[PDB]
Amino acid sequence: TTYADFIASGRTGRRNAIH
Amino acid sequence: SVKEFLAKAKEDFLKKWESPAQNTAHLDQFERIKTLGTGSFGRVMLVKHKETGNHYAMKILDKQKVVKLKQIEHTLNEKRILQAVNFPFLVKLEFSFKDNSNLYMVMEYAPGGEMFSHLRRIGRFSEPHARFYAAQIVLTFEYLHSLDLIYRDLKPENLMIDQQGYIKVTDFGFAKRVKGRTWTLCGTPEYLAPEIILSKGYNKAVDWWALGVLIYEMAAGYPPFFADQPIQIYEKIVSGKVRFPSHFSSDLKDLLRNLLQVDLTKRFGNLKNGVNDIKNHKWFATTDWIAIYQRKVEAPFIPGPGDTSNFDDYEEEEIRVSINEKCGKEFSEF
Ligand SMILES: Cc1ccc(C[C@H](N)CNc2nnc(-c3ccc4[nH]ncc4c3)s2)cc1
Repeated sequence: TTYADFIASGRTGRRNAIH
Repeated sequence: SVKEFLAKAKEDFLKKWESPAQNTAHLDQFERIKTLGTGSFGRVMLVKHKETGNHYAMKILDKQKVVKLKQIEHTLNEKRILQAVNFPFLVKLEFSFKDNSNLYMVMEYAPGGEMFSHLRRIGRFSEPHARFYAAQIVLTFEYLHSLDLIYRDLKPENLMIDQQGYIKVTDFGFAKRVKGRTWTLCGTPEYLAPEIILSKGYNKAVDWWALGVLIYEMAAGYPPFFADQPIQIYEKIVSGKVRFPSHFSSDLKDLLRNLLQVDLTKRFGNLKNGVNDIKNHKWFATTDWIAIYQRKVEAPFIPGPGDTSNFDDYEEEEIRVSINEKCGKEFSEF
């Protein structure tokens, strides 16, 4: 499932601005 | 009229931009109660005023770290913008001061916590719930953009929820005053507009793209473009291919297709009619814009004082103040 793919991506926690 | 509203907003903004207050308080007036967040950006703590007993969210920045990370300009600019703007959904700066080692921005505390945690905990927000938040962002951007301010960092992580369940936008370190184009590569991966990623001169329309990303995530529970790392995320973003959960309404999908539009000549919020194309869109047909601004809409969800039950836990670390002043000239205007 798309949701499953999201989890698998591993970026489910708070995201930082790029630097 | 709304136009007339924006009119006065600009005057008050220009007025306050010239005049920024310095050291309106001191650290000894506050009792630290809990670290609400920490990271590269620094850390925000819940503090209690020793005289009134009122609570605030204090952002602490290590001066040597800010220099090291080359965020002097951004740091001074956030303070400056914060004290100069005034809108119901923009957090307020109430006190600011600095000592030998740190810089402090004491702002309104949002008891409800981070929209991010509630979104992850609940899974996804119903369309009406998503619409209630979205409406607030639309009005906030309408306001900011009228002042030629581009936010540039929209995401659940920066949206706090207050005691009435309404949103308080935080973190203006990337916001910039710009009339036309600007070129700095900045923001958060999942929320970057294609033009930003493509290193092109972009405009305030990147905030509208971001709004689309926000609504999608709120409603789906995950962002429209994801991958293991930024590089791969950028590939998907520029390709512009988006797929919507089957539970997404026809109206919501239409709105998103117009928000997550690579073609800047077609992206909503960037056309001749401006924010009106968004406000008048089918998905917002039932939205009472005036009532939202006036905070007369009962929030769909509403997470004593000093309570931090809505924030995550972080190990409490010392607030070290050095004996020698550090980076005095760099932050003289703070
Ligand atoms: C807890 C938290 C919230 C957001 C983040 C992500 C953010 N990009 C980091 N920078 C920030 N700047 N001002 C912030 C701020 C201002 C007034 C407030 N009142 N109540 C809470 C709160 C937070 S936070 C991290 C931790």
